[PDB]
Amino acid sequence: KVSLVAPHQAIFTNKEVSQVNLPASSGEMGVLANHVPTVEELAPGVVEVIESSGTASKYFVSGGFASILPGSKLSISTVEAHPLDAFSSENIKSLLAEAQKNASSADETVAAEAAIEIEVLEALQAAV
Amino acid sequence: MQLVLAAKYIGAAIATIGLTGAGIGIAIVFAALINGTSRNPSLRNTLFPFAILGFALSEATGLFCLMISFLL
Amino acid sequence: QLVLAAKYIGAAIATIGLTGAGIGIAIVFAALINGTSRNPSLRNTLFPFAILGFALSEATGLFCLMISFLL
Amino acid sequence: LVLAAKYIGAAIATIGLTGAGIGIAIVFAALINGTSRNPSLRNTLFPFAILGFALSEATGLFCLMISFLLLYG
Amino acid sequence: QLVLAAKYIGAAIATIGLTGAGIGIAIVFAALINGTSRNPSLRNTLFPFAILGFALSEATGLFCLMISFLLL
Amino acid sequence: MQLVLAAKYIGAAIATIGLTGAGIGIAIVFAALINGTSRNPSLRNTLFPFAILGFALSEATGLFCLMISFLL
Amino acid sequence: ILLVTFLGFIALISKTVAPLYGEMAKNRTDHVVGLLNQARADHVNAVKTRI
Amino acid sequence: IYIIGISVSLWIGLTILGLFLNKAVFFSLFVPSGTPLPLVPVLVLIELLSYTARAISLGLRLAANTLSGHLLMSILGNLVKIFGLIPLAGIFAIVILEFAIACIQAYVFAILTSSYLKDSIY
Amino acid sequence: GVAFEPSVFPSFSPISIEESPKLSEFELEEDQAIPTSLSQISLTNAILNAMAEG
Repeated sequence: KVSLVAPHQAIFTNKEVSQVNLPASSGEMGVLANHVPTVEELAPGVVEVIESSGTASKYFVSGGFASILPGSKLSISTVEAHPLDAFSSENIKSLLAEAQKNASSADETVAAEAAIEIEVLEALQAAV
Repeated sequence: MQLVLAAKYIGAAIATIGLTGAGIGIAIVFAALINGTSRNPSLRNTLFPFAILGFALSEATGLFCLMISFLL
Repeated sequence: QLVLAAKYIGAAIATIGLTGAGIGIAIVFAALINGTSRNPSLRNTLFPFAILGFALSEATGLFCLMISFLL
Repeated sequence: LVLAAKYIGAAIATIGLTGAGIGIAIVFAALINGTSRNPSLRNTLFPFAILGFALSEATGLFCLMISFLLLYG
Repeated sequence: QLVLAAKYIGAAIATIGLTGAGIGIAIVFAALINGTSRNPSLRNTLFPFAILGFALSEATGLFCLMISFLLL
Repeated sequence: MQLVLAAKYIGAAIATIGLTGAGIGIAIVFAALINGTSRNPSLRNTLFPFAILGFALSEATGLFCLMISFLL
Repeated sequence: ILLVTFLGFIALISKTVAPLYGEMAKNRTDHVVGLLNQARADHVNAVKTRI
Repeated sequence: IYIIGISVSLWIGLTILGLFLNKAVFFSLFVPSGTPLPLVPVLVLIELLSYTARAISLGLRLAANTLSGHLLMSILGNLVKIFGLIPLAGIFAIVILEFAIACIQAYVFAILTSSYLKDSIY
Repeated sequence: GVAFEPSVFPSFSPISIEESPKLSEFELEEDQAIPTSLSQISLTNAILNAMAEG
């Protein structure tokens, strides 16, 4: 029973799931059957929802809020949800190199935005 | 035998120091069960079997220490 | 005089076990006070586990006090 | 030997004061931190702190009676 | 002889209770300092429970020190 | 002998002080298993196998310390 | 302690008398309200069946 | 009252061990749980051994409650020799806690016997 | 799918999100921004739903 709905399309929609190893704000947690109501935020990681057997879909979520209701309902509301095969390895290396050179080189919000983008690009490249 | 009678009373006093582990052990299992029964889920099952079986195992240290103190 | 001197020290060293019984009554009450403010364990529910759980922790101090007062 | 053992009975029995002293602070730490979460103020948490402190302080009063009886009776 | 030497030991072992009274003032002050930054328990409210709770925890140190000074 | 009989009673009382570690060890594993099972869903397996194996390792200290007290 | 125990128990018995009479309204007095509601519903069903 | 409490508690402890042994003659199936090793036979500190420790709680609670109530003789001589009104409040709180301890001790004894009846039929 | 009506949706501020009745029921971190972050995120989410429906 998962309700992973994004702001453009619905993935889980209906309650037809079991396990959901989605990355929250703390660590790489995983929702089981009737988990506790933990409405914590989600970070940019890998939201692999194990459907019964080994039919897990590696959905590379960019962050959001994993709301857990008291009636065994996991509403993982994120911004984006793309698969692991939808990211080319050639274009992923160009974005990480441009963010590292722009970091600690200017002022205002240029150095702050480049530091957060380098951490999300390094975690997605190691899970390919 | 003055030396045998003096050691009998001291044997029941130093052996009673082990009640700190048995007294705090019954409260450690009750503190974690009371804070977990208020949310997800009830208290008549699941955690009810662990609290009854867990309290009997932690209280076994107090029964063994009290038997050697009363026999000396 | 050796038997009478050991009787007075038997009730002093045996009272060291009150640290577990004294802190055990407060450890069960600290978790029940912090959990009752999360809505809405008040009447019964958490009141039955706190009353029954305090009697188990107090059994260690009651049994240890009987051996010290029997001298 | 009887008079020398009476003075040591009131000193070794005072080791149980660590449980009674730390018990009053353990119950007060949970009540002060829980009251700031809105809004356990009137009664509820305030009424349980007075009744809960009597159970933790019962170990200190019972242990002190055995130490004072050896120096007077 | 025996009564004079036992008077010095009556105030040494009885002073072991200062660990409970000393750590009691710090446990109540740690929860009050960390809870005051959550906005806005400042005047009264949390200040009344910390002042009254510190006096009750300090009663164990004053009561244990009376038996040590009476025998020394 | 008077000196041999006096040391036998003090050996069983001093060895009983180790019950605080064995009594609190059974409660530490039971507190984490009761609160950990509420997060779903290791109840009859996974965490159930580690609680039975973990309690036997902590109980070995109480059985070994009690053997030297009854034999003295 | 004998005189203090009799004075304390007299005040607790007065508060428990009002609590026992109040708690009986949901069991003893509630049976009369439940039987009156069941008799009123049975009378409407008997009048509808006869009509 | 002290000698009668220990003798009555010993008869209730022996009935719990005899009832579990009679019901195991048609089911048995051991009494412990399986694991990855084999050291559950040495930890036989329950069932039969737990009946002697559970029955001793009734006799130990009666001795501790009687010692607290009998301490009024030593405090009466000092109050009849600060104000003496502090002894009336302390004796009333100890009498209320001793009377309320009978309900907690009776509920703890019934909760221990309920776990033995459910485990013997499973 | 033919007619419409003018509705309205309210948005809470940072001082009203943390002063709710059952706001402490979820495991929220008090160190990081949880009350001010959840209040500002509701304004952008309601603006996108009102613009899509409008």
